[PDB]
Amino acid sequence: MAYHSFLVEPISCHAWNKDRTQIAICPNNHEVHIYEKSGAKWTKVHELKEHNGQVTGIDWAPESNRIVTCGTDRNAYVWTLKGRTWKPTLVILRINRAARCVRWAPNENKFAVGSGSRVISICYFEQENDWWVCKHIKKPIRSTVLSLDWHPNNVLLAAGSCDFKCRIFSAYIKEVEERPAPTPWGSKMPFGELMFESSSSCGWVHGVCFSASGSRVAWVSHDSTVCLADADKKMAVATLASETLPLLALTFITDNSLVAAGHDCFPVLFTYDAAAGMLSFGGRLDVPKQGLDSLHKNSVSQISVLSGGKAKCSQFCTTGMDGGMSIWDVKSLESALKDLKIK
Amino acid sequence: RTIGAELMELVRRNTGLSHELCRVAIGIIVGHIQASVPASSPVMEQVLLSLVEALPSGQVCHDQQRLEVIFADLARRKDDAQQRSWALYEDEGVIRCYLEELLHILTDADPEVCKKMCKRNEFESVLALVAYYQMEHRASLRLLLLKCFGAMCSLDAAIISTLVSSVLPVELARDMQTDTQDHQKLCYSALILAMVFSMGEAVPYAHYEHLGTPFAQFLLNIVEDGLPLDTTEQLPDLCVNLLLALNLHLPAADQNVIMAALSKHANVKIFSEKLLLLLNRGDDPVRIFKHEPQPPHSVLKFLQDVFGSPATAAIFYHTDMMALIDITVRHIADLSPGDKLRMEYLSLMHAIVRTTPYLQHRHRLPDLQAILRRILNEEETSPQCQMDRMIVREMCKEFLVLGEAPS
Amino acid sequence: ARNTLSSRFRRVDIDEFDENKFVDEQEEAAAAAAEPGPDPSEVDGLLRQGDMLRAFHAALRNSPVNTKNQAVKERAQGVVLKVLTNFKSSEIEQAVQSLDRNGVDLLMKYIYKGFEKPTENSSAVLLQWHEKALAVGGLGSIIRVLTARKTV
Amino acid sequence: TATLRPYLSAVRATLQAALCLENFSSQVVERHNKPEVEVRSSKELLLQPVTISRNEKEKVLIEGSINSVRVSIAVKQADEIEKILCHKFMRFMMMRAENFFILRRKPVEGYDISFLITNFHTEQMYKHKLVDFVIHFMEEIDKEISEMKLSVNARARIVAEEFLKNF
Repeated sequence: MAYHSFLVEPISCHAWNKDRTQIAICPNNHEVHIYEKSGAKWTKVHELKEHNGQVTGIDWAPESNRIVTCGTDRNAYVWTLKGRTWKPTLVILRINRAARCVRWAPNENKFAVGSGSRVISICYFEQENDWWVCKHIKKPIRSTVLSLDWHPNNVLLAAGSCDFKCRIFSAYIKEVEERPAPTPWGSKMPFGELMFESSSSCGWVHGVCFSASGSRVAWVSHDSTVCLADADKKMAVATLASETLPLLALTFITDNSLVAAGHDCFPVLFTYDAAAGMLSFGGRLDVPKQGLDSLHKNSVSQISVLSGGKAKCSQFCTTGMDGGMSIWDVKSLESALKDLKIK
Repeated sequence: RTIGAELMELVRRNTGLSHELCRVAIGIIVGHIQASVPASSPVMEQVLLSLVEALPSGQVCHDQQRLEVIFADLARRKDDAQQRSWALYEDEGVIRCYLEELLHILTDADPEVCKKMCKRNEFESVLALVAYYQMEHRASLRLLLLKCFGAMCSLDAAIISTLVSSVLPVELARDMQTDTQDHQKLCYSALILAMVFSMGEAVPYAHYEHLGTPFAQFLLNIVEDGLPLDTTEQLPDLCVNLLLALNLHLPAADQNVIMAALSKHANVKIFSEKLLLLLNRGDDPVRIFKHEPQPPHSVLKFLQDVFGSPATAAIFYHTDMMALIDITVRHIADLSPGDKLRMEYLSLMHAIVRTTPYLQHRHRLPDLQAILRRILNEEETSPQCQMDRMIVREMCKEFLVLGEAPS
Repeated sequence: ARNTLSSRFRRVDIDEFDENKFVDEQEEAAAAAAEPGPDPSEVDGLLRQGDMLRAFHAALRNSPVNTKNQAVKERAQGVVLKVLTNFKSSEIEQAVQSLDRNGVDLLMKYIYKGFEKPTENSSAVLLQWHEKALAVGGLGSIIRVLTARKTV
Repeated sequence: TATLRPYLSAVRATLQAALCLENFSSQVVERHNKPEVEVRSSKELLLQPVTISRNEKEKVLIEGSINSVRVSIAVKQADEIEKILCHKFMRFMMMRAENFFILRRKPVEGYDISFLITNFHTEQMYKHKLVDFVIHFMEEIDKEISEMKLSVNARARIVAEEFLKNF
């Protein structure tokens, strides 16, 4: 339940390293500022200055320690820490419009960028020229892509768009990985195959996260309708229409429960029961503070999992338009809310 | 056990701060040693609770001592018959010093101290100053007493009943008609008179020798024509707020002393212009103090009494009445059910139709007809909402054309 | 300064003849036959006897959202908007509380449509309806009016 | 002709519903960042219009979007002298639209004034205070006109006296 105001303006994106010792924010500008956690303080160590435009997505590969950025300048840059400074490495996205999201893969051999060019660019490395060349998946899509998340197989890909849908695609690159194992989503998973397309066509899909099992995917919309598709149950969708302002990002803390946050300026919880086949509102998480009554004084745009992974999370992070970054401790909320339960 | 009260007395003595800032200074200091030194937090929190949540036995406040010393000398200087009518010694510098000290105490100290020492022995100390004012002729001291009375009215409303029932409003109303040269004394006299009349309590009949109709004409001549010595032009907007306050306790507009002033005046235009700029906003300039029971709305009480007779209704020019109907109509609709004022604007509107030829020009009649049919068809059941509907029926019953459909 | 060459090529707009324009989807099954909507005789016969709360649900049960036709929508609006205007102001909370979630959202859609073209006293009622449906459904009810790609 | 408390209560709720905004780069031009409600090139990013109204004349129109809101307002004008004073007042409020950051230099057709609220105002300015300005506007505008109608009538008397007095 911390709150460190890095600045007064928004923070478009953020990413943590493996140790959770460093963080890479974008303070609403063309720069990436890397801050290090010195005791109970925050100190800036590096600043990445290559973009001709605003940044929208960052991801940090934990093992390779290679940061990847995407910005409105139709660019991406893969950064490697050589000595004391970060050096970029060029990317060839081949998009005529601006980028909106980026996520490293689990095995760190590729990443996927979602753009306003009505495409998704699956990027991989090419030592023949030091480039990162990209392949496209733009068969069904008809508008901008806002969020992405990778399946644990390092192949399958989910994508939330402004076409009111959350499609799922197969980002199989033959040159860098062998054919995958089957999944309850389907066996036929060549490059660029629409496995699952949602049915609802009302509201823009802001956030998408896969479950640790890989058999459940949820997506948030501007319609104040969280959703969740289960492949074990023949890709059936369970909605839970909310009675408040929309949400903008989610993540699986467990195989059953989720945590979402957005324009209501706080987190909440959502519980899933495959026996009944529905979602249920697990209540607001943060206690009403002793006008707004929370830590985030504006919206929240990105939620991330620091400790425990999506299998069972102990701490998650929120990053919002109020120039703030709030760390949460899951069990502390279990204790501070005896009514609260995390399934 | 008693620290938070024994510190405020120490701080007000050695600093001179007010009661409010005395509590702020301690809450800030304590609240900062608590945070910087967590080892002392248990002691500090007890200290803060003593503030949020009495004095030792024999210990008496400093401000309470001074008010025993000030009210006692000023009453001794009142009972000094020789020095008042047959002066020998100098007194202007001592009295000016005790009255300044008094004004800083009533203005800054704890009101419950300044309430009890003024309410003590059936207002013995207030009523003395009210006599010393009648006895004193020097304007350097009559002015400080007024600033002191204006601070005593803010404390309680029992003091207002004491002053208005006294001879104070008759001496001010007599000094203002006579001594028009002093501008400050004329502007404060008109403020205190609006303070004490603010609550609507009645007064002795003898007050109406100097607070009756000739006093209203004096105030209207100032509102209309102004004075030469009034350069800043505060006085018209004070002689308006005063007329609104005299008319609070006065019932039965036919028997009203003020309305006889209007009907006698040659032509009032500036007084009417100012009444509408107050009605457009619905602000009660007489209501300075937050004392219960809250009296009525001074403006609407006035205009309900203006239109209680046709002699006083013709003061409004044609262009102004149409602006009055546009406002009254706008408030009847914009106001919600259960409000107290909605029946006043309704009773005001009922008064306009009787005493004016509203049915010949019929300005905003369709917008009015649609609002009354709504108010009757409202299914609210509060007692107040039944009083509104009760008026509308009487209004439509008396004048049928206000019940017809808008066309 | 000024130019002295033909600058008429900058007037024609080529973006009109574009292939990347958005296309929203419609219900194919409804284009042939439209949903009949709340029949007037059903609701009206329930209004004659004064059974408002049941004529209420009869109007929200049927709703031609999937229909591409606008008249049946307009007829449907006039029916429900005729119903809401005849309610008793004390009975509205009794009726709104009966509805499930998905009826409160459809109600608030019809409410924000009644504000488009009001009669003499069509809007003082709908503002009372708006107060109750908001007390139940919250701001998320309104957001499903804004995000709704298919009008009532 | 309904009441003022619920009207502003409805408008205030719709505004909180429509000021759920975020930045959004364009998808028709290379790297533009426009308010989509004004340009209207991308139909998918345009929410529905919703209207509120006390009566036929007074009403509000909230045209929302993913990165913009447009709040057109119609004020009540009973007589001609009120149509004039409202028309001038908005002109003198639009002329200072660089200082009212949420303001349009012209109004939507059919309405007397129009606001425009982008995703950069909510990030910088307090979202809940911007709403309170729209609401404070809608309940004070009626008072600030009649205060001018009364000021015109007062002037017309002095201009008459200063002519007839000389006879």
